[PDB]
Order: sequence, then structure tokens, then C-alpha cells
Amino acid sequence: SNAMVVQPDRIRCGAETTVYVIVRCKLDDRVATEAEFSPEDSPSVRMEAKVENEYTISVKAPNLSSGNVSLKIYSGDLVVCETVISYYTDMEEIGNLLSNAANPVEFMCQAF
Amino acid sequence: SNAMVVQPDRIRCGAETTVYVIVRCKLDDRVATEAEFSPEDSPSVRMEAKVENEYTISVKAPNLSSGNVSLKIYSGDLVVCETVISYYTDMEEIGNLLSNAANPVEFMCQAFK
Repeated sequence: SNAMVVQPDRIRCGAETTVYVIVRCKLDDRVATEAEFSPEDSPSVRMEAKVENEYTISVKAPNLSSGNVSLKIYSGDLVVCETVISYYTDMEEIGNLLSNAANPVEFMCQAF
Repeated sequence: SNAMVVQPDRIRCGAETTVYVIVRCKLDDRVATEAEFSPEDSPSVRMEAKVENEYTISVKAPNLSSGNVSLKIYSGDLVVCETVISYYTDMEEIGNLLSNAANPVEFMCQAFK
């Protein structure tokens, strides 16, 4: 799409995180740039976004609950990025890290 | 410096990860760009680095051991970025996340619920 990368696409709940969106089309530095975070079962949230450069937008992600959140970025009534970013809690990530670090396929003495 | 942001600056050991560097000065598109990862007790690893745009470089980070790694970005004999990135393991991050809880009763209630 037009959004090359949304770094990071995963956000930890409660942690102040800055999301960076690199764009392929040079952004118009004359229009207004804002972001919209839409959770699953919650009203949308309108965050002001900073234009770091002709291809880079930054936004301080809001403290939302766990689950998936849709991220839109309007560069002046024009959607320059439409993607989904996921929120997660500390316990969720600890459980995923244990499920990853406790895998007998990671041992594999011969791996065959 | 010339590196506005280097994201991510932390890399999980097993997970293949792409690092993005935003530069303050225009990049020459027609010049070969590479990266140099210097670990603490290991020889440096050189990687092909893609110039994504006039201000953005991307590089696939190599699978290194945990600790701090120095990242140098060369735009053809020209150092455009010099920063440090940290490698971490699964258990290290588990400990870091546990260190963020309020009190042990919280973690116990969340574990036994």
C-alpha cells in the first residue's frame, strides 16, 4: 500500500509509545495531518500527528485497551495510511514469550 | 546526530527483524549503502542496507547474541548513521515485563485468575 511500514505495529498497554509511519508518496506539507485510532468496541480517538519529513509521520499512540486497533492517517482529507495495529498487555506478552522460549523445536540436537 | 530515529533499537535474539533509520540529510539514491553490526566480543557483521527513500534506510539485522551492538550505516564510504542497538532474549524480556508490576499480589492474582 501507500504505507511502507508502521513501526511498531504492536503496542504495549500503558507504555507511552511513538508510532512512525513511512509513506511512499511525498506528503503535501500544506495540508493538515491527523490520526484516527479506532478500537473494537470503543469510540474513535483523534490524535494530532507530527510530520517528521516528506515521507515520515509520527504520532504518540493513546493508552488503549488490549486487542486490535485500526489506524488511519489523514494528510488533509486524504487517507495516506490505513492499517491495523495490535495492543497487548504485559501478561499476554510474557505468556507469548514463554510459549516461544519453551519449544522443543528450539532445542533439536540434530534438527532432522 | 544525523540519525533522527532508529526503530526498533531493541531486537529479540531469535526473531528476524528489520531496522529502520531516519536520516536528517538527503541520501544519494545512486550509491551503494551497507550496514556494520559490531558486537561486544565478536567480529563485525556487514549487511546489505536498502535505501528506502531520501531519508529512510532499512537493514535486516543479523542474528547476534544478547547485549549491545554498534550500528554503522555507510552510504558509500560516508558514515550517515552511527548508533547502538540492544539485543535481548526471551527470558530477559519476561523479567523486564515482570519488573513493571506494582506489587507481587498483583502478579499473583493475574497468574492465578
